[PDB]
Amino acid sequence: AYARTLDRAVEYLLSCQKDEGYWWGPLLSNVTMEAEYVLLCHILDRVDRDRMEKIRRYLLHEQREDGTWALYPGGPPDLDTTIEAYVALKYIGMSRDEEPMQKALRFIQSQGGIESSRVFTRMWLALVGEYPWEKVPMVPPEIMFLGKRMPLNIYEFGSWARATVVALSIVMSRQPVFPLPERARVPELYETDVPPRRRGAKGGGGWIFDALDRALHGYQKLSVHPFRRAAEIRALDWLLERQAGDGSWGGIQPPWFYALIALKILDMTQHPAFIKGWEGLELYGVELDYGGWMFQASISPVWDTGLAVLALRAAGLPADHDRLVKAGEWLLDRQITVPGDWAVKRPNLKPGGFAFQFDNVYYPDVDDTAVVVWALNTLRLPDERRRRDAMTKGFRWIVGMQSSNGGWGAYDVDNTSDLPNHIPFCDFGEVTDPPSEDVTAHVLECFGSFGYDDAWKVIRRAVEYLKREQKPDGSWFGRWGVNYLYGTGAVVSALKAVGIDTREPYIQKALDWVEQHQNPDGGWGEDCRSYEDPAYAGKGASTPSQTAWALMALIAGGRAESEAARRGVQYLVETQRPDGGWDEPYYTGTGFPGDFYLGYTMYRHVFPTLALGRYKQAI
Amino acid sequence: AYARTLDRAVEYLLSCQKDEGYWWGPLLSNVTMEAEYVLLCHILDRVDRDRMEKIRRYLLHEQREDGTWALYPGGPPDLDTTIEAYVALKYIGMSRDEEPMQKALRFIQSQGGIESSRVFTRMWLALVGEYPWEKVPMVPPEIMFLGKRMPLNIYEFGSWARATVVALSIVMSRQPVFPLPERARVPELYETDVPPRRRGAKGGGGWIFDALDRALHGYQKLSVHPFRRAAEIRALDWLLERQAGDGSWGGIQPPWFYALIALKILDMTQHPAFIKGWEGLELYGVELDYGGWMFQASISPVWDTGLAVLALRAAGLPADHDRLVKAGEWLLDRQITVPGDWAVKRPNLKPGGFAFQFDNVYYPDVDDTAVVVWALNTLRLPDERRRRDAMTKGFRWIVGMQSSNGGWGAYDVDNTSDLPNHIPFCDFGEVTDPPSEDVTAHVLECFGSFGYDDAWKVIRRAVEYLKREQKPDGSWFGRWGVNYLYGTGAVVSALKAVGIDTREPYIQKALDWVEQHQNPDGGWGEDCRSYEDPAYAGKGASTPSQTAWALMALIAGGRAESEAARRGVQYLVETQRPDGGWDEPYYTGTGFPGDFYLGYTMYRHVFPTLALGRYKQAI
Ligand SMILES: C=CCN(C)CCCCCCOc1ccc(-c2nsc3cc(Br)ccc23)cc1
Ligand SMILES: C=CCN(C)CCCCCCOc1ccc(-c2nsc3cc(Br)ccc23)cc1
Ligand SMILES: CCCCCCCCOCCOCCOCCOCCO
Ligand SMILES: CCCCCCCCOCCOCCOCCOCCO
Repeated sequence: AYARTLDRAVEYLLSCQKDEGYWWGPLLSNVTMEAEYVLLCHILDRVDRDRMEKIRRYLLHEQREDGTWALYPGGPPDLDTTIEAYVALKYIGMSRDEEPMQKALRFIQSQGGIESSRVFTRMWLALVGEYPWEKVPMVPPEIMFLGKRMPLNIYEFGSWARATVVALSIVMSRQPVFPLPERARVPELYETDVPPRRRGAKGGGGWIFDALDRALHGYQKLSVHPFRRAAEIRALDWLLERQAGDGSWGGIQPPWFYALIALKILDMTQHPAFIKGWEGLELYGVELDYGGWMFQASISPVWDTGLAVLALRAAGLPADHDRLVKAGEWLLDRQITVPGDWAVKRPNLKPGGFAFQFDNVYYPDVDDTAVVVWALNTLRLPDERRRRDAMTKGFRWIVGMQSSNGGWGAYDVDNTSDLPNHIPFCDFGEVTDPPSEDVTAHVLECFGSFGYDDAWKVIRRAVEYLKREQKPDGSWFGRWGVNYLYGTGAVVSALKAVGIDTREPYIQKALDWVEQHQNPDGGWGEDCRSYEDPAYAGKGASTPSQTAWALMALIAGGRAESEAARRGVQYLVETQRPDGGWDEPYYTGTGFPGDFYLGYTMYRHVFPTLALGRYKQAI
Repeated sequence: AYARTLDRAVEYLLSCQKDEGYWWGPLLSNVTMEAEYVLLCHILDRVDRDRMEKIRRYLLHEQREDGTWALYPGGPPDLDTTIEAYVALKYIGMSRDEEPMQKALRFIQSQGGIESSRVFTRMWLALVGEYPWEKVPMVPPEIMFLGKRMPLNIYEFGSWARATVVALSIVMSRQPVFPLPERARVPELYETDVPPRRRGAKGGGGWIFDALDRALHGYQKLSVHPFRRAAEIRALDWLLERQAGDGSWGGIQPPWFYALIALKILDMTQHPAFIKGWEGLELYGVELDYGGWMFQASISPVWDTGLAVLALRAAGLPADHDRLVKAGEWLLDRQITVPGDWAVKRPNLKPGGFAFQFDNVYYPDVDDTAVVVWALNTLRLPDERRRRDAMTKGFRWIVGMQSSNGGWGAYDVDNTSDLPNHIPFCDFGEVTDPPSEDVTAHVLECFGSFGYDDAWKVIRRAVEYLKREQKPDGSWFGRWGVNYLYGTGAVVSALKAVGIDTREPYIQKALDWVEQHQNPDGGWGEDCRSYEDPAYAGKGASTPSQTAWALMALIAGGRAESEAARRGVQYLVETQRPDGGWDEPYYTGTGFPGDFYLGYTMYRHVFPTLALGRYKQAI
């Protein structure tokens, strides 16, 4: 039955593979990337009229009937996203009258306008002079003086926020303004009666930071700030030391863009770092068929390659299939052998992890490292001592990265501080990188492949962690993927691999929860709204990936031969396209719960393949 | 008569011009560049068999009958240069038996072998493990802590030594060893009876530094050096901040090579600065027609372009000659607008100088700046406000750069400390950058073109400087060009331009000195030996450039219609080639008096043209 569905899915993956041997699907997010890119170009005085065009097309193409833009497809109109898109389009050259602008503008106003937007949106507008710099939370370069062990030192922030903070402190120190030509100034963002419904800091704001901010805005007013040049230079140097190979910073949009502006501020456009940083941008860009251009929030070659391999293997292809071997070889050249920012908490730990992007040595993450190492462990490569060696370094690093509670974060160890989550500036997404169920799960299944089990103390501490984190209804939160189906799917698949007994209560209680949210059409789905409203947990239009996930949990928990299980497999078999792939107009990936979602282009092909390979395995 | 000679020279220069509008002749030095490059490649594990070949041919081609290598052509065998060339060749794959090796080896031994070589030579050999690291003068990264105003702080060293010192402190801090394969180890450099005739520090070594060094080598022995990681990172950061546009450091061979090794030491080969640093090298390389490859100690596009323009103008071509305008345009895009290391002594001075290389913004030099600004002053470009403006910035910068004694240095102000010239490490060439007669002269003639004169206090302070620096026999030392003919030529040409009266005593006393050293064949010449033995002052085989220089002094001093003058003009008219150029198998450029000489490939064509244009001018 499904066999053909599977052989067709395989043939498709293999065709999607690149020459070098890796897989790489585009990462989808929202228009703030392109919108900011446009403003970035304006700031750097590097506007390509041709690019603007492809961008206007993209922006419009993404706008909805109501004239708004959301974070995920089929999501509520988002104010911030729409404001930035609005400003972007007006700059590119669109009359504030035209249908699109008008509809959007009304929505912006019906919300309290500019004043109801996140800090970043006001800060970007601040940069082009459409908003007072003094109404923007302040982050001083002096932050660079806080030692390793001090509240709010840059190492208490998550890897992603850290770099952004540093780059920003330089910018907010100079508070520069790059005026927009008159034709694009957007005062009409203030023209509203609705009261500003301002979003506060993540975990609530102590009157302390509130005061401290005001203090900092005052200190900014002075005519002489002692030791500030030093603080700046200490930040510029922090930046220069970490610039990634592709010229980015952390391989993510934010710090990259800010670091570039910061360098512009410091009159270093003639410097290598800037040139390389500016040039690197193109690699993240994407030409869309309908004539548009989009910029990726980040790139996922390694991650894609890793999963693709695991999929194709669990699906059939021999451990030495020349096509997989090509990938295995590629993955080895990716391993990172130098110290990163994690070393600040594990100085005696030898490097051996992998990153998400192509070249980003200072930020390997536990999630990738585990998937890659695990993937390798399922291949038969020529240089068997290199494969055997890589795995060990990777394995040991993961082990050494395990946090206190027994789980694993993504980039750092015990990056569980809470202080940063309260400062004014941080009102968007996560700011710290504490252990998560999904990452911890992947780590467990990775070890599991090697044979390790519940006897080893490391695994136990982890399992205890997952047990304590389980949700009342037996589900598990999905930190880096939408959502409860993603996490529950991971956890169960893992626990089954580390020896745990699937017949246990909590395991069963989870399995049940899965069967219970099966959509009528056979498959499962879970809308991104499940991060905001608990009523959506498990609910949503069925998607190939989310179906595959719930399907893995069922297969892992022994319920392979089940109604729900048979039903799910059917769904994937029917919904499959003639070429072998699958479609998925929804996002199933999570950047920050409730604030930023991603669309992993390969998920729709890889996971269904992996799940089918596991079904065919359980028979 | 000479007219055709001149018209021919013009046609030639115009043909040598590049499309972009600039002139750029290769800079010649000695084989330590290529020899070190080979060792550098070995260290970085990046050996291109094909390149090694082109280098072996080059090394061998440059070797002389006696089997040695000198600093300048027709110069005394140099021990250091030969040792390094010897080690280079043996590495590339040459038997220690072969004719060239044997002859060279014997010379090496008849000198006391390895032990009689400059610090660098022993340090390079130290790097590949053919010499104890503890016998090499030490330079600690801690040197990075000395504040702006403290004996031996990195800003008391000349721009060229500064960068080298910083890069090195990282290297000498780790004292790494990159073993040579056995087939190339060179113990035979010790096999000698002759006593080691060691060269001491430039200005003599106080027993203090001698002890201090011993101290440092001891402190090196310890198991814990507090604040050393910080010292290194302060050095590493200093380098990252200053890397040049082309990927070099200072646009000179030394710091560039060491900075690269330093980065490799810190495991930063995956970093942008390294990559760009490594790739940049090719631009300095040169394919030789006989199948060899040489590496330029530095590049001189700006310098060449500037003089070429001044030559072609003083020779005839209209100020708006489309071909010159192309150059003028190019020269404007070269002006540097950011702060460099000079700003540490002139923080309130606005940037507006030019560099020697293509892209090297942190190190504009006074010499180039003056020639360029002046060259521009003689042109009629389309954007007349840009030209008018640039000159202004440049003019002002030069002025603001003038040192205490009234003269100008090359890169810094009052970089006249003496302490650095005594430490053990510095036993090769200049270590500081004090004012010089030649630079000061060029500056004067620069202003002169603008109409300024002896009335303005600036000019006076300078002239007084020159007056006090004049030599007993009425000659002026040549700091950046071989030698007394170069300086005297500059000085007089200048003084004549700033209004001074040529009929004065010291002026005449100089002019005479010129006529008195005119070789029988009609032209003038001055061997590089004139830096070592005062007997050679003004003496040496006649060259087109050196003739043009003495010829300029004479034309400036009113002695245009003179026997010596007529005679000289004749020489240039005869020695001229059919194509229009001139040959010059000798070096007429100075890197460091007595230690490093350069061959400015364009001098032979440009100066003769300039001198002839000035003769035809005085009639
Ligand atoms: C399935 C999980 C596998 N892991 C291994 C993925 C690694 C992390 C996510 C990949 C990179 O994506 C990001 C893009 C942007 C950000 C960001 N930082 S700060 C920030 C601010 C705003 Br506003 C919007 C976005 C960001 C973070 C991750
Ligand atoms: C004609 C004068 C115009 N001026 C405007 C020229 C600017 C100075 C010379 C151009 C660059 O040439 C150099 C090459 C190498 C060095 C060097 N530094 S440290 C060093 C050590 C050793 Br050993 C050998 C060479 C060096 C310096 C200058
Ligand atoms: C200059 C010191 C070299 C020794 C490096 C060990 C330092 C321990 O790493 C601490 C973690 O900080 C992150 C570093 O990686 C970023 C680039 O810094 C490069 C030079 O060390
Ligand atoms: C980050 C401080 C920016 C203010 C610059 C003025 C500093 C004075 O210059 C001192 C001279 O040091 C050389 C600097 O130029 C090299 C690169 O540093 C870049 C950012 O300043």
